[PDB]
Parts: sequence; C-alpha cells; structure tokens
Amino acid sequence: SGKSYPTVSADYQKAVEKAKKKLRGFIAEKRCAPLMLRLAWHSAGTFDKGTKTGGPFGTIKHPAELAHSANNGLDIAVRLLEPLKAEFPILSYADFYQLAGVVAVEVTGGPEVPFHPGREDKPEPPPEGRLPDATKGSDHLRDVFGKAMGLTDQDIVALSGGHTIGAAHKERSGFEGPWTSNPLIFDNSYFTELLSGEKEGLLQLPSDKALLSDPVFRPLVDKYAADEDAFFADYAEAHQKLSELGFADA
Ligand code: HEM
Ligand SMILES: [C-]#N
Ligand SMILES: [K+]
Repeated sequence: SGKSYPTVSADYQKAVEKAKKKLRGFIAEKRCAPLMLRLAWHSAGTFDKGTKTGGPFGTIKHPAELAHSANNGLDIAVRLLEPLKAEFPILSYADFYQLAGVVAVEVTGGPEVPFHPGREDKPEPPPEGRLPDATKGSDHLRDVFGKAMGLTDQDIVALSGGHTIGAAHKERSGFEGPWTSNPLIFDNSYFTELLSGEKEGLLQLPSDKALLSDPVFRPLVDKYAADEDAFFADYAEAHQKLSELGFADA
C-alpha cells in the first residue's frame, strides 16, 4: 500500500530481533500489553494525510505531547520502556514503540503483525486535537482514521478491536474498566460484548457504540463477532498499515 522500506544496517536488524524478545518478556511480566498497544496507536496516529507532518516519528516521547487529555497514561507507557530502550540505543524510538505494539498483540495471543524497521525520529510533534474523542460517533471515526490516516472503513472496525485488551481509568480518560472479561487476552470478545449489550462491569465508549449503528461498520462488527480468524486477518492487515504511516516518504 504505497510503502518503500528503508535499508537499515545488519547491526540495526540484530538489535530489532533482540529487542523483540526482551519486549515479549518485559511486557508479559509487567502485564502492560494494552498500554503498549495504546502507545503504538498514539505514536502512529498523530499522522495527517492533509499536512503529512508529525506522528509516527519518536514524537510521543516529547513532554509537549504527553500533556494532552487523550495522552493521560502515555507518559507512564514511555516511562516503562525507557530502561529497555536504553539497552538498544541504535533503535529509533519510532521503531521501538511500533515494535512494542506488535509484541503487545503477539504476547496477548493475537495475530503476528509483520514488522519492518527504519522509521526516523522527527524533531517536532504534530498539533494537539487530531486524536480520538470517545464521546463522538461514526463521522469522527472516519475523520481520525479515514481522512487523517488514509485507513479504510474495514481498518476502522478491525483496529477498534484493539480495545479487546485493556481498560479505561477514571484518572486518565475518566472512563473506567475493561471492555472484556479477559482484558489480557487478544480475541474477538470486544465485538461479542459490543453486540450483547452493556454488561455489569464492562465498558463501551460512545465511539465503540458508533460501530453498531453505522451501515458499513455494523456488518463488520457482526463478521468479527462470528469469525475470530477473519478478525485476526483484518486486524493484522490494519495494524501493519497503521504502524507504517511513519515510513516510505508516506
Ligand atoms: C476509535 C478511536 C478511539 C478512541 C475514541 C479510543 C479511546 C480510548 C479511551 C478513552 C481509552 C481509555 C484510556 C484510559 O482511561 O486509560 C482507550 C484505551 C485503550 N485503547 Fe483506544 N481509542 C480509540 C482507538 C484505538 C485503537 C485503534 C487502538 C489500537 C488498535 C486502541 C487501543 C487501546 C488500548 C489497548 C486501550 C487500553 C489501555 C490500557 O489498558 O491502559 N484504541 N481508548
Ligand atoms: C485509545 N487511545
Ligand atoms: K479480550
């Protein structure tokens, strides 16, 4: 999908392979796979198709970006990774955060998302306001994923399935609790819970519920609730696409 992968040195590639292993162990032990996937989404997602500036280029590490109200918790995620990152000084932060997202999906039992190295760390972040609003609906999803990032309606629904792991926190976003009964297991339960209604102890954001009422998003929700393999396929496709917005002269 219009992507040309940069050449990196044999030493860079070796660090990638070694960092991936250390990330597995670290992330599994710390139980922070959801936060790492969220960090990856944010580090990819401050991308714009209308300006082509900022986003998946080591920019999330800057304290100017960790300030935002959609960024509560992203500071924690960056901090958790600092010591590991210091073991692999050759790797760009951009690649490191995307590798962490790929690993987060993998060690929670999700699909193996292909990873290619070579994202450069850019010197200035994008503007605050591009990123997601849980209180909004389908027009908003299409604005953040479609218009800004060039992703398709299928990507939108698949990627929303990221919420199958993790939870909201009253002190971060203000929302609270896991979307699923197994929030460290990457499966299609996000979609099953979304369809089944609101359960005691389980979260649905207005942005999740937007998927149910949209003529295009809904049949996809039905498909993924019915077929985890179809979910895994489309999820891996969309995660790779998202992770690579930071590549290839866009
Ligand atoms: C569709 C637009 C989206 C909106 C409005 C949204 C909103 C939110 C909110 C409000 C939280 C809770 C933050 C907190 O209180 O800790 C959250 C958490 C999370 N998000 Fe999203 N999100 C979106 C898309 C995505 C995507 C595309 C992914 C990855 C594929 C993702 C992955 C996650 C994960 C894994 C968590 C759990 C974080 C944790 O457990 O600490 N989200 N999201
Ligand atoms: C979701 N952030
Ligand atoms: K789950």
